Amino acid sequence: GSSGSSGTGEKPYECKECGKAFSQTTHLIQHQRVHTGEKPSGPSSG
Ligand SMILES: [Zn+2]
Repeated sequence: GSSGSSGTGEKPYECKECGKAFSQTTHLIQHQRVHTGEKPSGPSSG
């Protein structure tokens, strides 16, 4: 009941920031780039 952690189908690689599954570990790491490279109004730090 509510166990999850089951890769019945979806790839074991999914972005935990937006929600995107990729069929390549390298793809997931690359996508993150979009998350770590934006101009957030009022850039204080980061
Ligand atoms: Zn993402």
